[PDB]
Amino acid sequence: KSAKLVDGELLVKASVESFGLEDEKYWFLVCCELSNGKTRQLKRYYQDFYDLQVQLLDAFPAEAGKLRDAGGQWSKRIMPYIPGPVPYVTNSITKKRKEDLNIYVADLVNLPDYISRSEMVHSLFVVLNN
Repeated sequence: KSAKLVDGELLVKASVESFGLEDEKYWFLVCCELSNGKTRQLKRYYQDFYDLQVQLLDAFPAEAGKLRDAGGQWSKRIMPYIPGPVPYVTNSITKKRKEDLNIYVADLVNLPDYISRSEMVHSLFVVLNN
């Protein structure tokens, strides 16, 4: 099964700003722009993003290169993949991590399908009981 589309506030752009130091722990700043000029900022963990991708692979199997279209319709079966977890992320690695996040999230909004406004991805650009 896949996520249900929300007929409310859909996003048009998704990109990650940067990361900061929080009580020793590492946090990331996720930003996004709407068609109405709306913007939200929420902090999360690296695991949150990983869990989102795992659900996307199953949610949209076609985009992950699993099934073949009917024949007449032609769409690129592209899906966001994780560069793999790291035991001891270095300074250089930390920089690339924050950058990849901006590309991974931005890719969702730049999808040829309705995945951009997907409920799974949209849940990332929102304040959870904050």
